[PDB]
Amino acid sequence: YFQGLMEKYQKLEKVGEGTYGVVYKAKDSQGRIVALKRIRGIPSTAIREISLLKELHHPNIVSLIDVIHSERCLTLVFEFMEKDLKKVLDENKTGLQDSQIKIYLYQLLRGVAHCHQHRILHRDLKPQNLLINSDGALKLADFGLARAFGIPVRHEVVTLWYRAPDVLMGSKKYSTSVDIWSIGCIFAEMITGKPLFPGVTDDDQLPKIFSILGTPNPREWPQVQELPLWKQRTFQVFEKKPWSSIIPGFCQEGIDLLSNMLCFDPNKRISARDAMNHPYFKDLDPQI
Ligand SMILES: Nc1ncnc2c1ncn2[C@@H]1O[C@H](COP(=O)(O)OP(=O)(O)O)[C@@H](O)[C@H]1O
Ligand SMILES: [Mg+2]
Ligand SMILES: [Mg+2]
Repeated sequence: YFQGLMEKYQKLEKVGEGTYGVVYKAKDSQGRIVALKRIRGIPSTAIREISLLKELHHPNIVSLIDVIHSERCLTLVFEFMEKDLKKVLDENKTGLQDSQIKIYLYQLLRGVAHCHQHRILHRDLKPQNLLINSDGALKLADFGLARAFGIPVRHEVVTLWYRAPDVLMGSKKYSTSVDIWSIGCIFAEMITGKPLFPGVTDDDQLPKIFSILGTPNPREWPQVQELPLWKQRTFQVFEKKPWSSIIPGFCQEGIDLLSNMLCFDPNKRISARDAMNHPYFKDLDPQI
């Protein structure tokens, strides 16, 4: 049993795990099911997370309903979600059904557009941080690395598989573009069931991106040369693999949308809102 500011919660089964604690299923005194994310320098990270979550009230963003403070641990109380996208991809090793890719991508874009409109960047979008409930609603979660505009950035070993090439090259500037890259990586992962850029080491990351989309050309994107790592490193020059080989047989409008998400120049990359209005979503009800 745990006492919050809003209600009392009865601990049930462990429904997840994490770097600083365990996520459990839980029950309200009145019966309503919830999630308890237990958090063990670390209290500052949890405080940031709560403050950002309290600014983000949207159907496509995991709802924070309460906080339990204990000398030992900070417990976040969320609406319950049955699964996550990593778990969904594990059951579909060769990709998802086309209608589902379309549903999940639209909701992922809508949640991110809400973030961006509220001047917050997620910065850690990946299938395990994309929660899916018992009704198929996709919601953003884990705002642990989120960045509010104008607030300075303040370390855990995480995957660089969804990180934008300019960020991996040392860019530190605030850009909504960093999230759209991750969305592109996720979009491609939902098509094949496999990660688009799974570099073997943190060092292999940029050569892995470049091996698929080509090595960026400074005449096309002049600002590459201005980036820190581009100055202190030499990269093997690659030609872009055709989309016909990356995502074989996927619809033309989906390939066009993906290509606008995965372009190197952050100033040319499609925004979350413009991507929602792309011909690829023509048939989809926006009121989902
Ligand atoms: N609202 C929720 N409902 C159910 N399970 C959840 C919920 N939030 C998180 N989880 C589960 O536990 C993991 C929680 O870790 P997360 O929220 O991403 O924190 P972290 O990765 O920082 O430790 C998730 O990836 C998921 O498997
Ligand atoms: Mg996480
Ligand atoms: Mg965390």
